[PDB]
Amino acid sequence: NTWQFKNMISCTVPSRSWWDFADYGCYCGRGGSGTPSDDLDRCCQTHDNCYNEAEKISGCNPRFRTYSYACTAGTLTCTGRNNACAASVCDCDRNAAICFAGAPYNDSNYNIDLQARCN
Amino acid sequence: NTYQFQNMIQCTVPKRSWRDFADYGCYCGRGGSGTPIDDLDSCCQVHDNCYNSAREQGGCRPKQKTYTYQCKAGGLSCSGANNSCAATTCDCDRLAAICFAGAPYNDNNYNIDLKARCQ
Ligand SMILES: [Zn+2]
Repeated sequence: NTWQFKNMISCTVPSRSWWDFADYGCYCGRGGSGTPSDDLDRCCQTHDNCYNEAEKISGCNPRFRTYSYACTAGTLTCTGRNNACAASVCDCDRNAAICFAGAPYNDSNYNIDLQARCN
Repeated sequence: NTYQFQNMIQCTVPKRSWRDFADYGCYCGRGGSGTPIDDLDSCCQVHDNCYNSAREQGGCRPKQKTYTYQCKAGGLSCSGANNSCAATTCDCDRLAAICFAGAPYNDNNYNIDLKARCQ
């Protein structure tokens, strides 16, 4: 559930919006390519690999799967009531939000020319 | 798959590298949200939706799925020897590629600030 992923980012990095990560580096946003260019972006790359793995599960649609989780005072917890797919996806997003709140945000990396930077 | 879809774009839009459609408007290349900004960006929206409809099929992943197609004289054709999934994702790419050839390309709509333009 792409939406739940947005809430997580806010739960760990309230000073920003997912938009700040919607077009950052080579891997954040959606499709990746080239060298991460940044720790923060490296986080996004891992997030993709995670989804690629989660997609091996039968009929698992990471983007649309609604999972069960909790954000309490900045802490993210994937709950137990999820099944194989929801559990895997929830974990990916959960790990990304933490990786996000741990990495510095380089404004000069927002909106770069993927053509001359991610080849 | 992408290399196939990318090769389709090279077929109907030889004067332009596929990289030009990797970050155009609010829907081309990236995941997409908000309102299209031109006919081209709109083509990408339709492509997005087409792919999401191709997910309704068991074990069908447009991005990774390989299909059979031909590019000749600029005219794309999806072969009849394609299963349900391949046949649909191919058709998606075919229509997208054709739409790219007719839609005008606006440089002002390439690598735009999503946060301020999409919503
Ligand atoms: Zn951009």
